[PDB]
Amino acid sequence: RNYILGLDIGITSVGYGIIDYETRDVIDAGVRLFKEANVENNEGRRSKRGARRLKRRRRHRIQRVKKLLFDYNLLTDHSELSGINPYEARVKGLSQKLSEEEFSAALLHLAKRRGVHNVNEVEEDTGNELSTKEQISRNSKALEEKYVAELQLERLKKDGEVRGSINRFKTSDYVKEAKQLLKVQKAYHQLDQSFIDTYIDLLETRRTYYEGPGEGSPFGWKDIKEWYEMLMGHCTYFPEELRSVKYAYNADLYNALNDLNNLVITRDENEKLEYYEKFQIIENVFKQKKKPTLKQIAKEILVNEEDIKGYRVTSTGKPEFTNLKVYHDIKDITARKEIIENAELLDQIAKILTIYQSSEDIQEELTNLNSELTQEEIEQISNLKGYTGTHNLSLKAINLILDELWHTNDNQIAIFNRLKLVPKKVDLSQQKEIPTTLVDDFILSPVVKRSFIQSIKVINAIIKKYGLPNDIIIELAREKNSKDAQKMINEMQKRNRQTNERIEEIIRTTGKENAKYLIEKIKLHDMQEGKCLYSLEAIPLEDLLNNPFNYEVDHIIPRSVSFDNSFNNKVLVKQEEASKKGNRTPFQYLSSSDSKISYETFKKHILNLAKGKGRISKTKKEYLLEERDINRFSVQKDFINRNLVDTRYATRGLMNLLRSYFRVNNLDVKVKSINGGFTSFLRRKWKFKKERNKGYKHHAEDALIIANADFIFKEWKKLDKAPEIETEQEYKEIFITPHQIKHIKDFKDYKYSHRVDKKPNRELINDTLYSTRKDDKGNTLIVNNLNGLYDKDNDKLKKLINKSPEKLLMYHHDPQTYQKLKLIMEQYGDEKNPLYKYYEETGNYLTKYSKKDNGPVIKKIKYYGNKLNAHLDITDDYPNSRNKVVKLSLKPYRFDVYLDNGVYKFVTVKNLDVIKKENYYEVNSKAYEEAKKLKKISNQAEFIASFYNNDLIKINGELYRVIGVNNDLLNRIEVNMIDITYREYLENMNDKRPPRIIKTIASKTQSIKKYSTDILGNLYEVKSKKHPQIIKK
Amino acid sequence: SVKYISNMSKQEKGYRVYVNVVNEDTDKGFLFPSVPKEVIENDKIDELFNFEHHKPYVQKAKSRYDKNGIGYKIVQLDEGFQKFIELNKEKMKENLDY
RNA sequence: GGAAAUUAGGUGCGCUUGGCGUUUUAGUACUCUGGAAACAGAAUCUACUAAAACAAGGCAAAAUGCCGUGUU
DNA sequence: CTATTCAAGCCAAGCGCACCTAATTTCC
DNA sequence: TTGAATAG
Repeated sequence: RNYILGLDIGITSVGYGIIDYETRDVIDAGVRLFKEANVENNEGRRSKRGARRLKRRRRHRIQRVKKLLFDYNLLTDHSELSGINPYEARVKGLSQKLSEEEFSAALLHLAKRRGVHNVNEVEEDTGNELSTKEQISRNSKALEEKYVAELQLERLKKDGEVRGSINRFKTSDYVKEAKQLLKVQKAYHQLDQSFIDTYIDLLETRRTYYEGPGEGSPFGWKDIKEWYEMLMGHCTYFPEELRSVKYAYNADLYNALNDLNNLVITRDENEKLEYYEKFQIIENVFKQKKKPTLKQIAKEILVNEEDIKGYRVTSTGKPEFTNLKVYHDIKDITARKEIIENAELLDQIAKILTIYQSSEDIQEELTNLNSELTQEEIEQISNLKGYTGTHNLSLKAINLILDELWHTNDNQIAIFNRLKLVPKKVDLSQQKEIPTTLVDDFILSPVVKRSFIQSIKVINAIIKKYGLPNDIIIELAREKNSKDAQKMINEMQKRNRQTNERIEEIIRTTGKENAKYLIEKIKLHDMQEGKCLYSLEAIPLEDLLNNPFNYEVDHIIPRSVSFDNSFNNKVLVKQEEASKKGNRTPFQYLSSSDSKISYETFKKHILNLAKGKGRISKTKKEYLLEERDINRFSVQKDFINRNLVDTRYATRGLMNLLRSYFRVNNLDVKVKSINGGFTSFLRRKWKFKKERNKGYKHHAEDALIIANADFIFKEWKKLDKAPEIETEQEYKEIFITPHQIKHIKDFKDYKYSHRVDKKPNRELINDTLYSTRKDDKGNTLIVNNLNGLYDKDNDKLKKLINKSPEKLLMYHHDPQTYQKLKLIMEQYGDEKNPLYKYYEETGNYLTKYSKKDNGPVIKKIKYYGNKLNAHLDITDDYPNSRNKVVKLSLKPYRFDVYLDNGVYKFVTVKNLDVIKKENYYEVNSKAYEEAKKLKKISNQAEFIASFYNNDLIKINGELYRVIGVNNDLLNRIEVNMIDITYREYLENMNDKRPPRIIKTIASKTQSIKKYSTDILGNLYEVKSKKHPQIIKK
Repeated sequence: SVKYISNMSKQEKGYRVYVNVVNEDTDKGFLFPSVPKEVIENDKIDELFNFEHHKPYVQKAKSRYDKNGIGYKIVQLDEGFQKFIELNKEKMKENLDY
C-alpha cells in the first residue's frame, strides 16, 4: 500500500507519521526519543582532559626542579624544609645568603606558581573586578619598585593572606625575581651558568598551541606541517588538492584579475578591459599602491571614475580592490627583481609564513629554500604579520586558469564552466539503505547531527517495514536550542558589571521555566536601544526587570497570517501599545487615530536603524513596513508561499542527502521540507488545544499533520491552474477540512522508542572530597560545609541552628564562638540570612571569639552530615590522616536482576566496576562476586536480565523505562514512564507528590520482565541469556 | 452614524486618509492608502469611499473624538479634507505628514 | 540554488596556560588549663602559609613524557 | 515503603583550522 | 536530573 511519511525532527525527538495516500487514514505514528547531544558534554570531557594535563605538567615541572637541586647537592632525602616560609626566604634571598634548604624552598615555590606569559603585553584601566587582565595591570603598577615576593610578603604581613584572585602575576615578573635571587645566591653556593639557564628554563617554558602534547598522544602530531595540513581544507574544484594559502602571490593575482574582469567601462572602445590595460593596471597600480583606489584605475586607462562600474564595494560605499599582500610586504623589505618578480618564490614565502607559527621556524624553513634571499631579509620576512588562513581554491586551480584570466574577460566561474570542472559530489551507489556517515561532512551542530542520524535510522526502518514512501515531508524545529539558551544565561550583556550584578540576582531568584521570556525581552531591549518601537518612548531597564509584564513582545505581522516565530517578527513594546495594535500591522495601526506617533516618523526611525553595524534585519524591516492589507487573501497566500521553504543550511543538506540517495539508486521518492511554525499555524486553524502536556505523542501528532500538509499544497496547485469569492472559498475550504483532523485526534496506537545507553567509562563519581568523623555510637558521618554564609538569600545556617544546633562542629568545640553566632541569629532571626543583616548593619563579618577581639573571620562552618554508606575511600592518598577521606555518588552502569528462592534480587555494576582492558571493557569479577555475596545471591539463583539506562522493565505488570540504581543497599531503582514524564503525569492530576518513581526490588516484587523496542516503538519481550555479559567492546 | 477624518498624510501618490465610522457601539476604521489630489484639494467627500481601502478595523467606540493620539484635531468628514489640513498643517509638518 | 572575493559576527573540533576550589598533614594565630615569665599540656573548632592528592586508575622511566567523563 | 532532604567543580586567557550567518560585486 | 540518606 502507498503512503505519505511526515517527520517532526526535534532536539530530543523524531516524530513519524505514516498515513495512507488514497484514504488519508493514519497507518502508524510514533516518536523516537533521545538525550540532547549538548556540546557541554564534550566541553566537559576536553576541559577535564586539559585540566589533567596542566596538573601532570606542573608536577613534572616541580620534580625536574627537584632533580636539579639534587644534582647540585642543594637537596637530599634528609633535607628538612617544613618550617620555612618561602615568601620570607624569597625576599631575604634577593639581598642576603639563604641556607640550602631555604634556597631550595624558594626555587620550588617559584616553580609551582609561575604566572601568565600571554597577557603581558595587554594592559587595562582598572574597573575593579575579577578579570586577570585588570589584575595583571594593577599588579604591574604595584611592582614598579618591588619584586613579586616583596609585594606578596607585604600582603602576607598586612592583610594576613597572599593566595587568591589578587595573586595573578606575569611569568616575566617571576623570572626577574628568580634572576636577582640566583645572582645573589651564586656568590654563596656552588652553581654555574647551566644551573641558571636550566632553572630559568623550567620556570618559564611551556608548550605552544602548535606543538601540542608529547610523544604517543592520540591528540598529538609529529610536526607543524602535519598539524596544519590536517587542519586545512581542500579545493572546491580539485578535492584531492589542499587549498592554497590565502596570501600566496598567485592567489591575490587571481583575485585582482577577477576584480578587473568584472569591471565594465563606459567608453567608445570595449566595455571590458583588454589584456595590455590589465597588464598596465597590475604593474602600475596594483604593484605600486598597497590599497588600490578607483581613481588610480581610472587614471591608468584615461577615463573618469563614473565611467567604471562592477567593482566590489565596502559597506561605507567605497570601492574595494584586491591588495597584493606578499608583493608589498616583501617589496618594503627588498625591491630586487630577482625576489619580487619570482612568483613561485613569493608563493613559497607566503606558504611558509602561514603554515609555520614562529619567527625562528620561519627563518629556518626560508633558509632551507636556498633562495637568493639574504639572511638579513629572511629575519625581516619572519616578523611579518597577517599570514593566516586559506584561499578556497588550490594553487592547481589558480595556476590552471590564470592565463585565461589574463587574456579573456571571463571570471573564474565562467572559465571553470568552459573547462567542465564541477565541485565534488559524493558517490552513493552500492548502498542498500541511507547511510548515517554522510551526516558527518556538512553538519556543524552536534544537536542537529544526533537528530539527523536518528531521523535517517527512522526513515530506514520505515522503508524496511512499510516499503518505499511516495512523499517524505520534513519539519525541523527552530527558535532556539537549550544550549545557546544557557549562553544567554552566561553572556548576559556587553556592558557587564553594574547591570549584570543585578540581572544575575533577578534571574537567579526567578524560576527556570518562566524566565526565558525575560531574557528574550532583554535581547530585544538591547537591539531596540531601550526604545518601544511603536511609541519611540524609552523603556527603563530597571522597570523591565521589576515589572516585566508591563512590556510585551508583539508579533509584527500577526501569527494568523505570518507563521514566523523568530526574532525577525518580534519586537519589545509597551503593554498598552501592543493592546491597541491588536490584529494589525504597524502600518495599519500607526495610520489610525490610536497611535502616538505617525507612520512616517516610525518609518524614518526604522530606516535609520536599518543601516550601520549590528543593524536590524532586512526581513525585520520588510515586516515592520509592510503596507499591504493582510486581510486580503492574495497577500495571505503570498505569506504562505514565500515562507514555507525552510531555507536553513541543515535542512538543505538533509534534503540533498535524501534526494541524492533516491536519485542515485533509481527510487522515485519526493522529499520536501516545510518551515517550523507552519504546523502550529495549522493547529491554530484546526482547533488543536493549547494544553499539550499530555505526553510525547504531540511529536507524532505534529508528524501526522506534516503528512497531510502535502495534500493541501497539491490541491492548491491544481486550483491555481485556473467569480472571485467562490475561488477564495475553495482555497480556504480545502485548507480547513476537519475530516482528517478528527481522524488524528481519535488515533490511539502511538508507539514510543527510548534510546538505550550502554557506554562504559562515563563519569565515575562526583569530584568533591569529603572528610568524616566518628560519633560515640561508632557511626562514621560525612562532614559537610556551609559557605556563602553572607549571601542574602541563604537561610541554610538559620534553619540548621533553629532545628539542630548540635550538628555544627563549632557547637561542641569553641562554644564561645557559637554563642556569638547564636546572638546574631537571635537578633536578626526574622531575616532570611541573619549574617547578611549583621554584615549590612555592622560592616563586619562574624569573627572567631578572642578576648582581644583579634579573631579570624569565619567563612565556612562544618556540620555533621549523613551516615557514610556508599563511598569511595581515598584516605591512602593522605598519609597519617586521622579520619577517612571520601568521594561520593558512585555512578551506576547497570543492574543485573536475579531470582533466588522466589525472591527477586539485583547486583549493581558501577561504572567503577567496568575496567578498560586492551580494546574492550570488562566487568570486574571480584567486585561482582563481592556484590553477589553482599546481596546473598546463591549459586542456585536464576539470572533474569541486565538493565541499562532506558531499558524497559515491567515490574508487577507495569512497564517503565529505567533511570538507574537509586540505592544499592536498600534495593531501590529509579524509573520513569514511557508515554510521558512522571512530572507531567502528576501535574495533569494536580498531584503534589514528588515527581520521582522509586521501586524496591525485594519480597513484595512479584514479577520482573525485560522488554525492548526497535527504533519505531514496536514492543517485544527479550529472551535474556543464561549469564550476565562480562565484556563490552 | 458619524464619519470622522482622523488621520492624514501627504504622499507623492495622493494622500493617505484614515476615516472612523462611529455609532454608539462600534468604531470602524477605514485606511485609504492613496486618494488623489483631485479629491483632496476639492473636498469631494462623496467620492472618498469609492477608493480602495483596507478591511475596516472594528473596536469599541471611543468616548470622545476631539484629537488623535498623535495630536491632530479630528474633523467630521462633512467638513472636508481642507479643514483637516488647515487645522493640523503645522503638526503634520512636525510629524513628517506634510 | 551554486562559484570566487572583502568586511563584521557566530559556531565547533583540537591545542596551550593561569589563578582559584575540595581534602589531608605540619607550622602559626585563636580557645581552655598550669605559670611571674620563657614555655608546657589539652582541644582540632575558625583562619592563614607550605607540601601533597583531586574523576577509580593505567602507562612510562630524567622526559617542554602519555592515556582515563565525547561521539558513533 | 512514601515523602522529604541534600547537594552536585569554576572562571579567565590565548592560538590553529573547519563550518555558518549578515552586507557588497561579478557569473552560472 | 540524579545518587542516596532519613523520618515516619
